[PDB]
Amino acid sequence: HHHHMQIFVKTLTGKTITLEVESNDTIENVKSKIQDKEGIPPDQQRLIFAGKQLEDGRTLSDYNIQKESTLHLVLRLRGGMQIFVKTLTGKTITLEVESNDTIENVKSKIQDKEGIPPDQQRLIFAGKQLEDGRTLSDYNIQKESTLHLVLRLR
Repeated sequence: HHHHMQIFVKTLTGKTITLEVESNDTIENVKSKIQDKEGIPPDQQRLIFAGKQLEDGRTLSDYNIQKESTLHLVLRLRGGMQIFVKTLTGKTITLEVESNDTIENVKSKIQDKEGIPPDQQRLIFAGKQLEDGRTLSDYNIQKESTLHLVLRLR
C-alpha cells in the first residue's frame, strides 16, 4: 500500500533538503517539488540512487526508496545529448550519450542501468537493427531520438 514518507535530496554544494512525498510519487513529481523549493528547472535535474539515474515516469517505490533515504541531485547544463530507449512493454530508459557512441557501448549503458545483458538486447531505430561496431551517428540518431529495445527469453 502507498504511504507517506520524508526523503532527503542532497546537492553537491552541501545542502540537504527534506521533501514530503508519497511512496508512489513519480520521479517527475519529485523534480517538480525540487523546482518549487529550490527553483531548479526539472530538465536540468538528474536524481541518482543506488548509483543509477532515476527515470522520470517511474515511482519512488519502483526504486525501493524508503523513509529518510537520500537522493543525490546532480545538475546538468541544458542540452546534453540524451536518447530514449523504449521497450515494447512501455518501459523508458533514458541514456546520456555522445553522438559517436558505439552501439555496444549503448547496450553496456543499458546493462548498467537496467541489468539486461547486452547479448539479450536488440536495438531498433527507423526499422533497422543497430549493429555492434557502428555508432549512433551512423544511424542519424541524435538528441532526443527514441529507439526500440526488443528482448527474447534467455
